[PDB]
Amino acid sequence: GADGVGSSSGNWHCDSTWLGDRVITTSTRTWALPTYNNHLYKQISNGTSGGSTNDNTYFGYSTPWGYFDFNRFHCHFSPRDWQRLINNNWGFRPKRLNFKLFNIQ
Amino acid sequence: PLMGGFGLKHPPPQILIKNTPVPADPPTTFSQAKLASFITQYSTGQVSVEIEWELQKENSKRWNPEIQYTSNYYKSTNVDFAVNTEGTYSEPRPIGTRYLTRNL
Repeated sequence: GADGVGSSSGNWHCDSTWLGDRVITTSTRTWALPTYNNHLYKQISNGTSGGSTNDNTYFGYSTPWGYFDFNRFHCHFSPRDWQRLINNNWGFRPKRLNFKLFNIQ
Repeated sequence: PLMGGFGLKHPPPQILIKNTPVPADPPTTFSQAKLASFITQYSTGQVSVEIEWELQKENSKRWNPEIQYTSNYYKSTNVDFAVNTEGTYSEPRPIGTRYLTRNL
């Protein structure tokens, strides 16, 4: 490894590049992961015996885990880079993605 | 140049063109004067020109959107920059070259 707390595992890349047809857009943020459910899976439900009606009844579990959601555009496109996309092009689709955690403390 | 556009120390060379004058019937008896009777004439043809431009590509980190030249979204009696009922091509307004922004 030869890494240790002495170093920074990763660098900050918020850069986006327009190359031919490809456009490669990366981001980075800062996240704070709170402890959830004192580490207990829990059954959660909402009954129709309460004020809830039959449409709002659900059943399931709430886990201590948590998940990264980048699924929205405005994550990955600065309002300028989204202007170069909608003004100059007919269509766009993704090819590959890449994902990194670093500098975890 | 004050009007704008690229000043050139050797501009594109201008082109001059003329019909070759074709004289009408000269007299039977020679005379000194030049021929003053010409055959009315005019010519037509197709002229083509390309100008190969170099574009300076734009790389800018400005966050918020730029300003852009955009056509009117509201309905109009006839399309701008395009012919009207009479067949008359009409450019409605002048179009500047400056929109994108840069740091002084």
